[PDB]
Amino acid sequence: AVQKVVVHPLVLLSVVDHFNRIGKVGNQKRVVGVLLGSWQKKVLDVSNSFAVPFDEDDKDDSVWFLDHDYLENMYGMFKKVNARERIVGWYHTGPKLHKNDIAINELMKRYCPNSVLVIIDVKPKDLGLPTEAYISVEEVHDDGTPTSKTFEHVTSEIGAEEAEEVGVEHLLRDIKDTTVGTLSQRITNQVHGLKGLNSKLLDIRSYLEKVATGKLPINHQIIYQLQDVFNLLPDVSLQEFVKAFYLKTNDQMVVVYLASLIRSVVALHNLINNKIANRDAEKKEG
Amino acid sequence: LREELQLLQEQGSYVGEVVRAMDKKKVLVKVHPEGKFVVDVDKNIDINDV
Amino acid sequence: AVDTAEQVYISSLALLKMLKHGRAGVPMEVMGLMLGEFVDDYTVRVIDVFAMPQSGTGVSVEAVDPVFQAKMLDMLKQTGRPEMVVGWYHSHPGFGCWLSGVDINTQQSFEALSERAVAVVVDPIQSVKGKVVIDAFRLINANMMVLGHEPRQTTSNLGHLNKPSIQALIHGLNRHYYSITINYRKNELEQKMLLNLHKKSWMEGLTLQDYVVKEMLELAKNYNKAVEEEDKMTPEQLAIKNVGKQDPKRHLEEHVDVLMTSNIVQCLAAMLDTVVFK
Amino acid sequence: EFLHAQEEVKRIQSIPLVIGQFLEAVDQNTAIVGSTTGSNYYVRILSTIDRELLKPNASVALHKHSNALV
Amino acid sequence: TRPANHRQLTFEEIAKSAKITVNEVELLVMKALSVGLVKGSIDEVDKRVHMTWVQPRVLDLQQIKGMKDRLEFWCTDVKSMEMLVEHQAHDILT
Amino acid sequence: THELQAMKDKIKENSEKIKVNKTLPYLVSNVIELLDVDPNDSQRKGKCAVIKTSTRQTYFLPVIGLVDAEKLKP
Amino acid sequence: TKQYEKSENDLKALQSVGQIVGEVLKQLTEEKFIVKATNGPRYVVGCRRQLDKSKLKPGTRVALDMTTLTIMRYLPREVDPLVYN
Ligand SMILES: [Zn+2]
Repeated sequence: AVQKVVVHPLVLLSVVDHFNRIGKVGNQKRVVGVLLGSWQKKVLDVSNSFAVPFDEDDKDDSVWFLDHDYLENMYGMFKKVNARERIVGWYHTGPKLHKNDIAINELMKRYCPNSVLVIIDVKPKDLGLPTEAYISVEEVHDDGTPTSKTFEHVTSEIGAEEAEEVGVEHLLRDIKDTTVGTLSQRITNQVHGLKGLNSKLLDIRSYLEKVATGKLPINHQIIYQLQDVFNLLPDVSLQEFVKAFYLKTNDQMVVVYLASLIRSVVALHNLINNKIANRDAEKKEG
Repeated sequence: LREELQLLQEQGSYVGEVVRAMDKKKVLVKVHPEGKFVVDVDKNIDINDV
Repeated sequence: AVDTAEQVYISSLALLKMLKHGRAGVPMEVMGLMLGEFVDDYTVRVIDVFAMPQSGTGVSVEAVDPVFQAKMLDMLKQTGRPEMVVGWYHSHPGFGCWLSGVDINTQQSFEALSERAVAVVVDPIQSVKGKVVIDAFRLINANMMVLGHEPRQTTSNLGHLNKPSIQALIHGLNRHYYSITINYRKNELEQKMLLNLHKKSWMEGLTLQDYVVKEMLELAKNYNKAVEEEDKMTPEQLAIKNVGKQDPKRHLEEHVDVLMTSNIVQCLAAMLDTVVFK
Repeated sequence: EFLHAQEEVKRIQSIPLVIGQFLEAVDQNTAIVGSTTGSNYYVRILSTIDRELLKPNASVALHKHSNALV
Repeated sequence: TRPANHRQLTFEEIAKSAKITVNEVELLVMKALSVGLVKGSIDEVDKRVHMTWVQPRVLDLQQIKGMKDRLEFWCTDVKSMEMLVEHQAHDILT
Repeated sequence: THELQAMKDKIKENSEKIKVNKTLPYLVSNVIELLDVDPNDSQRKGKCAVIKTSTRQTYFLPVIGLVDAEKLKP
Repeated sequence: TKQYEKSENDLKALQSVGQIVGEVLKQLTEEKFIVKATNGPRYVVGCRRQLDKSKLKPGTRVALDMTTLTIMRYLPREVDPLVYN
């Protein structure tokens, strides 16, 4: 089915500019629209879309209305300008979904065999790569529940396209690019420890929280099964590197040698050619 | 150079060949693959200088 | 009568549909329609841009369907903001995006339908990132030949718009037309996330996932050795001796700074061992 | 800001291009060059290396539009 | 159970809990290679079995307590020295 | 079952777009029989053919659309 | 009667413009492939992400795009007197 999806910044702003529509006029709920996808392969891609008037009552938390007259004719408007472009599902800005979303997806399954909902974020905050992707399947359950429809998380990645970077990448203008080789890798090292060890601390605190309350999730079993894959080496004090110690510096072997050897020749290029060219102009000027 | 490349960008700067000069202010210009075209002033190169 | 310098306020939502509908029609030229509101004489805003069907037989004035707009405007009523139509635009991917014979024919047709109907052109090929590209123009009345041809006031944006002068045929089309300046009203709410969403997904995909390595060092030490001896023969060519060869010649750059960054890469890449671990 | 401008000219002209045949160098920074069709055009050469890659006669890739020497 | 490694394991320790003869430790550890619970290659010179990967099973209340001891320890030891790398080296970033 | 007429209008308007495709070709082509299916790399299947021109160019377009490949030999 | 909607939607995919064909010559790098069109001009162009390693080939005909001149799909080359034979 659908493994991964690709969300462009263009369709994302089509959710954001509609937040300026219902934001100034109010009132409740959020931005909800129909998503126009493009399927050239198992990987899913999204280019454009169209926002539809949508409302969801609170009380009455399960009440939702799509507009099919706006869904029908405008599709033919977009089908005429773009033939390959078609609706792959719907979307919304969340941030957190509600149980009623089982009815929104099941109603539009007449248009598409599988509708993929995209939860986006209008204001970026935390903790990382934004928005979200969900796919609608039926896993039933191990406990004996009736057949259950639960949206499974789909990995989402942003992507670019030709001619769309004209105004987009121009308006920012404030970023330093890239710069690969100096600050690019070392900044992420401070981030991969930050973002890596905070979700670590966040999850281990939730694992302790599972003992107190919140059982189920049992999970099961993905919690500890994937944790033990991390446990191939812990690493614990100290590092158990007795076999990897003499190999450690052995990886630093070529790195230090190429450093000292080339820098000595780079110095021979820097020192010699400078003193030559400097002694030339200096003493011959006066 | 980027501004100079723009002047050479659109169709590219070609090399013409003048077979003869005319008294009508137009100068015959021949492209190697193509035929013999013609163009008028051209105020940089004078008519008698062609 | 009285004419003042006009300024185009564009929305980031309008700029996307410009190049995206333009990329869909590539290579061929499309015909669109501009959507927005007229605030006053000296400023004009385009708050939206919608897609229009491409013409495979060539652009014609009949490509714009009036009942297509009546249903589109009806869809804007149920939408949050139902703003009135303003003007038209067309992409020109195949060339330097100049107004063609069809572009002027739809001018007098649309300028009778709407007041301004500012002509907007765009091309993908001119640049990639750091150039606005696009285009803007407005038809000046040819019957004004009896009156003066030289408005407007506020020469600031007029002189900056006259430069670079964009080749020749564009200024050759300045007959019957005049350009118009384009500025960006602040999108910084979304423009802050536009830089954030782009760089967060462009840094190692999580910023984690990327941390070709030693195999590229064997390729690097080839560029740190084999490229060195060929570049260090030239200082021997600097000694003539002396002096029968044309001087000065500077062979220092750019490979010396490449070897600098090459060792900066491998040393900070070796730090990945001591960073991730302890 | 200058290194950012250096990254620009490094990309440009990138792709695509057209194959052509270099004829001769008339002066500095610009030379006449023929295309695959054998069209001799007046083209500004790329400003990085004007010497060892110019050659008396060589097959050079020219830009699709400008037919630029890079 | 153990944090190890302590990866390569001698035959006497396996022959203790499994109470198997030394001649049958061959079929013991090598059959699990076909089962898929461990891919470890055996070192037959000193007869010390070398484990690779691991097979997780179930969980226990003490396993969560053993996890929290050895999990956050990798978090707090790295984040400690991680700020040390950010301490001095940040001056060259700017 | 009354959606026919509204659906019959778009086939004539698309044929009206074929009627602007009727007027008018400056190009005449020669036909080449071809069968092409490319596995990726979910699956894209179909058939394509090769197209010549009177200007000596040779183009590439999927199998027509309208008249199918049942007729005829190139 | 939905076959009409199916037939017209297939004709909507026919709005996609046709490409041009050419013969591969050599390859300078991965981002530049020498290709000779049937007319005789030779271009070095990039490529898209839908192709595979079998697209390159030792001098076999390919289909160049009409914009960036990129290759879409490859087909076996024949001048086709033989079917007439
Ligand atoms: Zn046009």
